[PDB]
Amino acid sequence: TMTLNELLATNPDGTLEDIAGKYNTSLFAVVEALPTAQCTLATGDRFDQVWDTIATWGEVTLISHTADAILEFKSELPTGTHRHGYFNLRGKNGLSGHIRATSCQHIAFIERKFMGMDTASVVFFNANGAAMFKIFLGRDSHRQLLSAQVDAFRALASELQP
Amino acid sequence: TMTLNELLATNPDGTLEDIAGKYNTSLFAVVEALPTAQCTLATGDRFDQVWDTIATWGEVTLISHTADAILEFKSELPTGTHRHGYFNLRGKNGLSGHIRATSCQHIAFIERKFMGMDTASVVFFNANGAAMFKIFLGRDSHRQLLSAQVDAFRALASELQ
Repeated sequence: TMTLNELLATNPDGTLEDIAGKYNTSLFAVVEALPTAQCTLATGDRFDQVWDTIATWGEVTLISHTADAILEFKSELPTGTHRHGYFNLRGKNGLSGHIRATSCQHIAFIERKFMGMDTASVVFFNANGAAMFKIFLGRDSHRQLLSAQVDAFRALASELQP
Repeated sequence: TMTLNELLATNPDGTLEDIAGKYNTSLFAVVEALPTAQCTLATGDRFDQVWDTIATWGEVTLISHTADAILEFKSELPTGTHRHGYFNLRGKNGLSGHIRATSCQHIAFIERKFMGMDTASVVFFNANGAAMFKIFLGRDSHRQLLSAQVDAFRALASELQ
């Protein structure tokens, strides 16, 4: 039987969600098993540092991904303030909301191919190992990932490492 | 102490999610106990009619609401196409995605208050009674429910039931 670790090393290009299902485990379990060349993990405790930074990267795509609905929204990440246990967003581009402070337990910076194209995402996980939401970098006129975002993304991932 | 039904009768103005939490049940169970004056129910098979009707109301707020986060996307609803087991949305105003419309078993039209402020929403439910997503009506310069949408809201609800 092919192990989760062996499967991920073959670099599958489908959704990690389907791999989690194939192995009857959480999305975090799958991400935690990715080759380190494709993934850098951080604790949920760095949430504010991470969010504030991405909020300076220009337009990104925030996605809510569940079995019943995948919702995607392209815009500059709004900044926010904490109050009553929630991180409240103040958006001016169509994206707003409230993120529960104690919910994020893990953060992952993933660089992998999807449908044959290079992708870079920051995934926020709750205690159950499910993705609360994901943030994907945008592309340029060459259909390549925005170089300025890739550099900031890798820089942030790096400083979150010991 | 109060039962779910007793509480709902006093017209609470917090989130229905908080109430589902207190009574450790599903959001749908809570909506089912709402007074008919505040809630109109429909089945999942009315999904297309509802989505296409709302997609002509102008800007609305599509919301993903879970125990960990409330994400709100303001825009006019994009056009949806059924294909590969999903209702796929086209890119517009920044909102896109894929919805498992068939998984929708119930649709609720709720008119209630949240923190002294009137709200009108359309909730789409899972078989498990969870909200797949919600749609809240838009508001004026100084935040009033668009009467144009409220009128169309109440009309679509009655038309369905």
